[PDB]
Amino acid sequence: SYNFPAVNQLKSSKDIPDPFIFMDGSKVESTDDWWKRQSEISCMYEYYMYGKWIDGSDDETTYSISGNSMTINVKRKSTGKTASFKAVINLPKNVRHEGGAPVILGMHKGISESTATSNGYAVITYDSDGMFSAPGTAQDNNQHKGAFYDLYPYGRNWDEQTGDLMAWSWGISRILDALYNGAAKELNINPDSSIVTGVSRYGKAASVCGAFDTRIKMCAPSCSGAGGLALYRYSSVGKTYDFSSKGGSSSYTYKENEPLGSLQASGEQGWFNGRFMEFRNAEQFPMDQHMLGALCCDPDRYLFIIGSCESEDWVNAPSVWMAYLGMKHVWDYVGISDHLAINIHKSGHAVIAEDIEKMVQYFDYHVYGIQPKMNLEELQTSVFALPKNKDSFADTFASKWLYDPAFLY
Repeated sequence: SYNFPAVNQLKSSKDIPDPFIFMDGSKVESTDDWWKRQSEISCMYEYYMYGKWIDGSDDETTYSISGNSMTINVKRKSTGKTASFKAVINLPKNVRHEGGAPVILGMHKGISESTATSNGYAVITYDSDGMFSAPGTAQDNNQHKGAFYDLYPYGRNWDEQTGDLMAWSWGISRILDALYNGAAKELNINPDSSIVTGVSRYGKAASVCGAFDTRIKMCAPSCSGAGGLALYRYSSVGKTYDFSSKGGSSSYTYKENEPLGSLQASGEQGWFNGRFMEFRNAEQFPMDQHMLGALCCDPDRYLFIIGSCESEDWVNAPSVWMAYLGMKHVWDYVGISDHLAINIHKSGHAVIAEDIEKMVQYFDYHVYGIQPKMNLEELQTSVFALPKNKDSFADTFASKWLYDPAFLY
């Protein structure tokens, strides 16, 4: 449903919104109520932030493979229009999972592909470097040009506006369609064992992709920052942390975090929808990004958050950590606490080798029953949980929520 108030009619609050309160003020009182609230949250994100999700109901996908180059061809059934875009295949030399290799679907090249393939996982990414060459589905700008927009033009009404993050997500869905439609058998991939990942602006994209294409088994957004998984309402500027347990500095003080106006600037607004430009303060959002993450909460799915302690203060890892703490309430309420994971590594604005290694051990355990070598409890905490690094905010932000049981964190 999209019968939502205009932005200028929204109440403002500094509190982190309760995921368990519906827009109309009614309460989640059962897990069945949660599934309904999750659907509402999904619609709210379309309406206020990312644009209309295009779910593939109108798309017919075919493909071709030449060496490691994959061409994805899409026809929009109602209009007859066609578009195409390119992806890159990386297969493991040895498949070790019955039913085919798991597949990491990447928003761009350069996500530690060789670590994945050495561990038996396939990787298919857009033929994009994550910077100068954007995915073929949409150029990285505010003019909305590319294979997605050739089929779904960016128009004047809100339902006609789908931002670049959703355009990039749509192409991942079409790659997955091609896999189910024959490509997975050709490549010795299990298309049900799917992961989506990407970094920075493409980490925002990966979060959106997992939230909206619920077929993808694990969502793994890296260093996604503002408009990704960071809380809009939590600032870490001027806070000091001890990162020595991770090999970092024993007294590291964060500089600036990205603020709302930076997301609304010409170089970033294309990622969002037109309605997003109406917001003036973070306190106006009828959500915060723990709720975007919670769109991936499901008994058959997993969310694996990646971020960094040092050298990327703008993407606000402490606020991503706070959002993760909020998400823990939802995953615990549904009874699947271990389906939520987080790796705050020392540094690297990237998906680095240890991220892949830990993703593989985690996914192998939950999806295949393979016992891990590592202690998976390490993915259920971070350096921000050390008492000396704790903000009192962590213990109070959820205190008004309907579900705030003791000892979640």
